[PDB]
Amino acid sequence: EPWFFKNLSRKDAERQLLAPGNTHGSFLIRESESTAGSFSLSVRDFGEVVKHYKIRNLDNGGFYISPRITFPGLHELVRHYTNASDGLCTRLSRPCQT
Ligand SMILES: [Cl-]
Repeated sequence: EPWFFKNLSRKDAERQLLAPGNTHGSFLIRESESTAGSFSLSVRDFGEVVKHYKIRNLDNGGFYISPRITFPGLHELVRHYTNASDGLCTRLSRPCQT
């Protein structure tokens, strides 16, 4: 998945998203370096800032950022927030470019 980044800290994710070639809505998902199975979504917004969202785990293996809408997988979460912001700072646009 072009949006999933391996072995990144929060500050690494921030630097990657603030790099030239990214813009409003540029995003990635990473795993916590400290907590196995805990994922987060990082999104570039506009000074120019990166917002982080905790992806919460359902016992059945699904995911949510807001309890209003849950997803059976990260692909479905990304597709949903690519369609509309639905409570995030902005609509997801392009996966983080390296
Ligand atoms: Cl959050």
